[PDB]
Order: sequence, then structure tokens, then C-alpha cells
Amino acid sequence: IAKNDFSDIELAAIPFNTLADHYGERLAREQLALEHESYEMGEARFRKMFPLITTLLPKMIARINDWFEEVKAKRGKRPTAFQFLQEIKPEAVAYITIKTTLACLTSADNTTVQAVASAIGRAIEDEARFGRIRDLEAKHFKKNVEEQLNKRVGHVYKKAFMQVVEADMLSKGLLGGEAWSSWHKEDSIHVGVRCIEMLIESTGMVSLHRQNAGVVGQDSETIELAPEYAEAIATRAGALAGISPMFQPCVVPPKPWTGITGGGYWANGRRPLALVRTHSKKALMRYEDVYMPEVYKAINIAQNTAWKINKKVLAVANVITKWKHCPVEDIPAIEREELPMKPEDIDMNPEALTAWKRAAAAVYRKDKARKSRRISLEFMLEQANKFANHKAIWFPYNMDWRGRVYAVSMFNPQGNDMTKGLLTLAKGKPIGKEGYYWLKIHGANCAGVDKVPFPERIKFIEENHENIMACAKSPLENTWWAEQDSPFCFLAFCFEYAGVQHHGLSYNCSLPLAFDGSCSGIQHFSAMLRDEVGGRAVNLLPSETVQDIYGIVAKKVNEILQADAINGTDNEVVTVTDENTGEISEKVKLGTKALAGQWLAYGVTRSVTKRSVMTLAYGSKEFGFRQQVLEDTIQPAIDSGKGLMFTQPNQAAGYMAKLIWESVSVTVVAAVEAMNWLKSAAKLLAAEVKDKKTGEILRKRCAVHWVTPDGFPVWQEYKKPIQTRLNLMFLGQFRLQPTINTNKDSEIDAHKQESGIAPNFVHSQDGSHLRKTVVWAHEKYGIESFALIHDSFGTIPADAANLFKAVRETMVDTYESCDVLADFYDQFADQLHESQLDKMPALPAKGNLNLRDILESDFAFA
DNA sequence: TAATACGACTCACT
DNA sequence: CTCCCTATAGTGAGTCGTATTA
Repeated sequence: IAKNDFSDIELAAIPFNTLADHYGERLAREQLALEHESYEMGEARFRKMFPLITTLLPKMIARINDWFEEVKAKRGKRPTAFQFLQEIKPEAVAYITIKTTLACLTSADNTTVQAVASAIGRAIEDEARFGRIRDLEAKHFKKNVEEQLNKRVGHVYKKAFMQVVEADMLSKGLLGGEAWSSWHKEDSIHVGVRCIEMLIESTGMVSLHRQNAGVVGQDSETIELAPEYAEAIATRAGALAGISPMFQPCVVPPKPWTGITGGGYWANGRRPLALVRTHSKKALMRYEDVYMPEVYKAINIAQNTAWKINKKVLAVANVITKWKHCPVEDIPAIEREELPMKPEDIDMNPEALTAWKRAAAAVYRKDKARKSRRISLEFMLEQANKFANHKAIWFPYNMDWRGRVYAVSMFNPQGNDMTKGLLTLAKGKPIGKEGYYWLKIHGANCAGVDKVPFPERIKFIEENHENIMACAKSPLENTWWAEQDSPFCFLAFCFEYAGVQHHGLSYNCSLPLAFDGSCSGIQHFSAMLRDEVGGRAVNLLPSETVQDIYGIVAKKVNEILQADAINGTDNEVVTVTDENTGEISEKVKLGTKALAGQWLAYGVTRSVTKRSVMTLAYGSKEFGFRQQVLEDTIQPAIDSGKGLMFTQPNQAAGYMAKLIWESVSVTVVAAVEAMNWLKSAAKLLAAEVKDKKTGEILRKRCAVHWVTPDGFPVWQEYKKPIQTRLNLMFLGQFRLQPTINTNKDSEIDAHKQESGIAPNFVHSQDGSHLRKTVVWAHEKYGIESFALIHDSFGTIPADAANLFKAVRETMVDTYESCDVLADFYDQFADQLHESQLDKMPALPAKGNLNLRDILESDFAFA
């Protein structure tokens, strides 16, 4: 076993030799150098730049080194962070702090000092451990491998790609171990804070801002990027020049997954990855000897998809993302939006200097989001520009605790529009008429043309033939593409589309065409229960038109609206009616008759119901729809000028909430019944085996276990974390005292345990769907390249027709052979419940849907 | 000796 | 009372008592 079985010296050399053995000494070296960048900036790179890093890094190192003298120069206790950091190479501490902090800033919402410190702590730990082997491993690949030139030439531009390594060909010194941290959250946060502290100190890069002082539930301390820095990142070209995301793509095929950890990345002087991302080591250990061949078969095939940067799209992004007004509206503007000026009539205590308190507060909120979207943006370019000329790059993969699959490097195929537009598949095929047809369906889908049947999508593309050519010809001048639903992707398809006109059907096209499942989850529940009406609502049945559940729900809300507008309650007097005098307040019970007309004045379209029906599979029911209706449509309607018909906001939200839940309940009955049945089971397995006095415990609280169709076993175990607060003198100014969840847990959280079951079961269930599909499309058809995004499935156009067939086939198959609920029941039967065991059960009724009809369904991709 | 950093509690919160 | 998102996490000051260390 790696751990022990080998010498730090052997461990350092194994990777490079086996990586040089296949692929060549050059790439093998480059792959390891790339990985080491996660912990240290190579003196070579840095020094060559003579880009923000060229300044940050040196100042931060000097600080760290001066901080150590300061600490050793005094009596008394040494700061806890110091005890751990004393060991780490200062050049590594600085680099990891800089990088981990900027990556955290890519977050709009969460940049509490806990989140940031936690991520620094975590990476600084990875270097304490591993750092020594990393040091040797670099000394190793620096020396030119021994003799034989034909082997070292390795790459050899063989227009056939590097193939993955065979599992058996992997030395036991490459079978990884310990993807879990072993520091106490407390020391992890300590190290983290002191790192941030010195970063602020030595550079003005970030700053600490106190948010909502004196508000028990919202008070917090957060990291903000200094304006001078945001200005350069957004204004200068390549400010993030030498600061790469922690996880980069591989320049050689990724290491195959064989065990529970160690897969994906090749270097041995690194923290290895875990096949499954869990809340704890214990939880990861459960998979240690699981045996789920099909799972590892899926992860490895995907992992093996080869990609390349889409140069034409990169050339455009590099250019227009620096314009002071961009045609792609999703691109974060460059100039700051100044605070809304005070009404001069300031002293005015009306809602004036409270509304302003909001108007301004919403501007800070938008500036933070703007600055983050910008960092994130610049990272993707930093990355695309870096691998631009590479014959190919690969992305290692992971799975979240439910099985869903994730590309591991920040810049990845699962990203937003610009990121996806910048990437395309490495090995393509001559397109063909079949392939060309889907290249067109995809171009249409990239615009907004996806709620119409295929003959129409093609019509859309053909009608706009010259626009599409004008745009591929001169994208900077002909910007009609930048206005399309998915600007950047659409453009990728435009360069491709013209390539076909210029080479005909013999054209080699590798652009990934994507097939998206209607409303995943509502599809899976309809399937497993065979709900005809539910399934038709999503798109399980061959329909002449594309069904739109958000739309059909909306038409139902509206009928209830018109009805309530005619009849329906009248505005009930005042609240002072259940008593005598007093609170004349609640001077308004607004009948359903006035409430309906309010909603009929605003409108209520597909838009009002969409953002409150897709959260259905997240546990949102009638209660939570109201505080979604309030901020998604009412609130922003008021704050924007209109919305004047919602005289009693809360009551209008409360009413719509009811109409929607009411609508969705008759719409997709199945989905509802199954989610409740699932909520019910969770409730009992969570609950504690009590009784009247003799509160003895026959059966404590249990976790929810189940296995997916392809063998992925999953364990839901929410737990209440034991908290605590650290006491840290910050910058010698004040005492920062963060509240933090500890690595120690107490009891099982029965509420979250109940709320998290339905959403987690479908997710896991479409997770293995996705896996079975990757396997099947590769074996029955010859698909080698895959573009995966949970419920979107893509490939090069010459393979689209088979992929399209393969998703249908695979889903139909899994649900005819597996009764996932029934199978679920046979898990928590003997494993759960003891005495009582009743008042819960009753498997929902299987309907009349014929899974076979899915094969012939045009709009039910996935 | 007698400085040092910080966990533990406890309050009050523009 | 939206689930994953290799997740997440009320705050600072006034006071005390401790194990450390130059």
C-alpha cells in the first residue's frame, strides 16, 4: 500500500516514470509541473514575467518571514497559527493564500471570513503533508530521463490521441490515499485567519467588512476585494496572469479510478482526490470495499473525454470582455455604479431615509456580484489562454455524495455560457447530413428556439443563413450572435456552421451538441410511477409540440384567477373583529377577489411560475413558494416602479403561493405523492424509539440508505455540528471571534433529514441514469467523447443521433427493470423501524404510462 | 519574572 | 420551510485564568 510500502524517494519518482513511459518525458514533466502549481509558483515562471502576481507574491512572502521573526522574538505563548505555519515553506504559504483568496472571491454570496479561512487552512494543510514528497518529485522530473530517444519523443504528433493508462499498468505506488484533512477545524481557521491578516497587511489586496452589526441572524464579517485591485483585474489584460485556479485540467489523460481515492491527478506530491465528496472521512470509508464496477466504468470513460480550446471563440472573448460596453449583456461591466445620491432633504425621516437605505444597500450587493463575476470571468480566460495551443486537455472527475458527476477543475465543461463556448471536443468526425442536421438543431437551441418542434428549429437556422455567415465571418462587426440566448456557444456553432458551408459534409466537426432533459426529476418521478399526465407535462410522450410545464401550470393559475375575480371573498374589514377595539391594525384581510385582480393586473405568465416550480424537487411546497413569489416578482416589481397593485404584498404573495402549489399538485400528482411517501419514510428512520416513562432507546436515529440502479450506494446522514467560537486578535485592531462548525458532530438532524430526502433521491437516480448512459453509448454505439452536465448530454455531431437514442434507451431500460421505490422499501424495512412501523407506508400507485413511448419521444432528451 | 495569546463566559446589538 | 453544489459556519468587548518562554 502506497502509504509505507514505498520510500518518499520512490513515491516521488513513480508518477514521472510511468507518465514518461507513456506519453513522453516532456508532457509527463509538464503535467506534474502544472499540478505542483497548486502549491507553489515555479521560480522559472515567476522570474520570466519581468501581471498582479509579480507584486503580490514578493510582498506576502516578506511579510510571512518578518512575521516569524516577530513571533520568535517574544516570550509567552506563540500564536496557534504560527505553530503550524512555522513548518511550511513561506513561498508556498504566500502563493496558496493569494490564489485561494481570489478563488473564494469568485463567490457572489459567501465570502464570510469563515469560508475563506477554511479554504486556506485546507490547502495549507495539503502542503504541510505532501510538501516533502513534492519537493523530491520536482527535483526528480527536472533531471532528463535515461536514454532511448524514441520513448522520450513520446508525444509524436500521431493524429490519434493519447489513450488512458491501463489499470493493471498502475504501480502500487500510484494507488492513492487520504483525501481527507486531519487538522481540527479550529487550527484550520487559525492558520487561515493569520494568512489573510498578513495578506491584508503586506498588500492592500483585500479588506474586512462588518456586515449588519447587531443582527443575530445576519451579522457577519466578510472579505472584500480592494477597489484598486478590482479596477486592474477588470481593466488590464491578464492581471491574473500567473495565478491559476487550484484545480487545472490535465495535459495528458487523467489517472483511472480504481479505488476510493487517488484518481484523476497524477502527481504524488499532492493531496489526492476522493471518488466521492463527503461531509466526512467516515462517510467516505463506507465506499472503501463497495464494488460498483459500472460506476468506475462511467467515471473513467467520461474522465477520458479529450478536449481542446475553441481558438476562434477565445479570440473574440479576449477582445470584447474588455470593452466599456459589451454586446454580451451577461459580461460584467467595467465601471462602478455610484451610490444613489441622497435626496438633499436628508434629515427627512420618512421611509425616504430607509428606502435609500435599501436603494444604496442593493447597489453594494450588485457591485459585489459584479466584482465576483469579473474575477471568475478573468480566471476562465487566464485558463483558456493558457491551454489555447494544446493539442488536447482532459478533465478529471468526482461525484458528490449522491453520485452526480462533476468535472474537478474550476474552468470546466460544466461552466457558464462563455466557458462552454471556449471549449470543444478534441477528436471529431466528418459531420455528414445526419450530423449537420443536429448541428443545426443545436445552433437553434443556443438561440431561444427550443420550444418549437425540430422542423421549425431548422427553419429558424436556414432563415438566418446569412446572419450566421456574417457573424462567423466578422464577429466583432456582426454582433447578432452576442444577442442570442447563449451568446458564446451560439457563436461557436456559427464558426462551425460556416466551416460546413466551406467544406461540405466531409467536414470534420467536433463541437459538442447538447441534449437537455425537460424537467429532470419530474421526469424521473413520472417514470418510476408511470404517470401519464405527469410524464406528458414534462416530455416523456411523443407529442406534436413541446410541452412546457411552467406554461401549463401558469394557464391553471390563471383559470383560478379569473374565477376568483368574479366570485371569491370580499375585503374583510379590520383585524379588530375577533376582540374589542385595540389593534385596529391588520386593517385589511383583502378578499381573494381583490387579490386575484391584483395578480391579473401585474399579469402572471410562465415567468411568474417558473422560478417557483423548479424548486419543487428541492423540498419547496406551498409554504415556501410565498417567500419566493415575494422576492422574485412582487418585491422587484415594487422596487422597480410598477407593482403598485400589491397594496398588501405579503397577502398577495401568500395567495399566489397557494394557487401555484394548488396548480402543481393537480398537474404532476405522481411527483407529489412520491415526494411525500419519501418524506414519510425519512421521518420515521430519523425519529427516536421512545415510549412513556422508560424513555429507553430500542432504535436510535438512523441514516437513510439506498442503492442506485447502477450500483452506487448512497447514505444520507445529516447531523447537528458542535459549534464553538475562536478568539483572534486581528491586525492588532480588534478581536475577531468567528463562530465555526467543528469537525465533531452530535446527533442526527431529523428536520434536514426529512427535507433532504426527496430531492436527494431523484438526483442520485438521474445520476446513475447519466452513468448508465455514458457506459451504454460507449459500448453499444461507438461514442468516445462526452459533454456531461447532470441532465444535459452531448457529443460531436456525427455521434449525436446515437446519443439521442441512447438516453431514451437507457432510461426506458432502468425503469422497466427496477422499481426504485419498492427497492427502496426493501432497504429501510428490516434495517429500520422496530415496533410501531405503520401509518407511514403505502407505495404510491403505478400509473398507465408506457415507458416504451419514451423511445419515440422527440422532446424528452435525457 | 512577567509578558503573551486565547479559550471560556457573558452582554448587548446604529 | 430551496437540494447538491469537496458543504458549512452571528459579532466584538470586558474580564479572568493558564501554560508558555525570552
